[PDB]
Amino acid sequence: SMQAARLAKALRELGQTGWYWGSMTVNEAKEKLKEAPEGTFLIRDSSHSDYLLTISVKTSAGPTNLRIEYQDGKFRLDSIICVKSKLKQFDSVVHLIDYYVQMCKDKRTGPEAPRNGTVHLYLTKPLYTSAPSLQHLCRLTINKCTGAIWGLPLPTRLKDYLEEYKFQV
Amino acid sequence: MMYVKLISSDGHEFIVKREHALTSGTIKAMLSQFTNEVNFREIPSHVLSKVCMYFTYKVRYTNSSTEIPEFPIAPEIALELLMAANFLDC
Amino acid sequence: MDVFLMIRRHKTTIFTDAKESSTVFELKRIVEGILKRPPDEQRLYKDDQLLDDGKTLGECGFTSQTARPQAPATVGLAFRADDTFEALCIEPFSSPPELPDVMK
Ligand SMILES: O=C(Cc1ccc(F)cc1)N[C@@H](Cc1ccc(OP(=O)(O)O)cc1)C(=O)NCc1ccc(F)cc1
Repeated sequence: SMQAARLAKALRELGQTGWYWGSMTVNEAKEKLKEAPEGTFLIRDSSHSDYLLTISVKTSAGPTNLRIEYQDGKFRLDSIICVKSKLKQFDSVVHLIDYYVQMCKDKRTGPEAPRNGTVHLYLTKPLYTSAPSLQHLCRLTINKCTGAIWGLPLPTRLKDYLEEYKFQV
Repeated sequence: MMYVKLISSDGHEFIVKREHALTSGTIKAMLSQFTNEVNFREIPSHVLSKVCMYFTYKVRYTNSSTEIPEFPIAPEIALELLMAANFLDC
Repeated sequence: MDVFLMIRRHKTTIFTDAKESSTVFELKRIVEGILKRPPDEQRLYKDDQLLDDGKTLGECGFTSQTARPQAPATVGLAFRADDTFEALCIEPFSSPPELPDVMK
């Protein structure tokens, strides 16, 4: 199905991030984020039978954890948190993360929690498991400069590579 | 043998630890052909110097025992650096 | 603890690392192993300032915060030519091209 192909792609993208920690317990995440600056985050497999993935993020009070729901081909933040209409849905889980990082980068949301009960997620920098390839680091840099990769003065082989991962994080 | 010399298109000579240069799949195939010297006739020094910093950073930060910091890349070099990185397989 | 450096002279650039508690003299011992010139034929510099051989790299200002693997600090090198030391001379790297309009 096209649903299955979109989920396979989402997991491929996840393997390119360099900040997907796979099998990692909630306590191992807690230890890994303990000394990190506020907003440092990672993604890992959830321990919960009903969820694939969980975000672990440093807050000023310590690391906390937020599950990601997948339902009918769409990812969104765990809906026990807020009404689902306020939790944007994405075909791609890296896209989901990129959206929330960019909201903070653009200072549309900050570290202070909102006062009307809308979603509070302060993300700054990912915690890498390992240094990514230089090619991927260039890719991130180009993505932060433009979305119009098919006009770049690059060979088509390298545009294909940029097209595989258009995120800024 | 401990170090290797990488030469840019504009004549700059970069001396780097051999283990570090082996970060590049392309350099690795050349040494592990030819001397302990590789000439890059199409990579200029403002790019090759950055590639060498990436070698240092990749070797240092394979483990995550230390928080991995950001590797800075000026937008003005990113297109050439992407091509060099692709050529070098790193 | 660890500092990451580029030792630069004319169009030579050595990528190497040392400890914050390493001495300038120990740095010249690195240079001698690579470039085959003894320490008494070397002068090392931070910017325009001659570094005293007996100082640690931290005492000269090379700290882990300012000499990182992804942004190494630059140490200038000048050799002794017979009686006289050469002027410090570091050749610049090439200049990057202008950005395409889409990425400005
Ligand atoms: O974080 C914690 C406390 C905790 C911290 C460190 C630690 F070592 C163990 C527990 N409690 C979570 C639930 C939770 C737990 C475990 C998990 O991991 P999983 O079972 O592996 O999926 C997933 C979720 C929670 O109260 N969140 C509310 C919330 C809402 C909005 C927001 F933006 C961020 C957070």
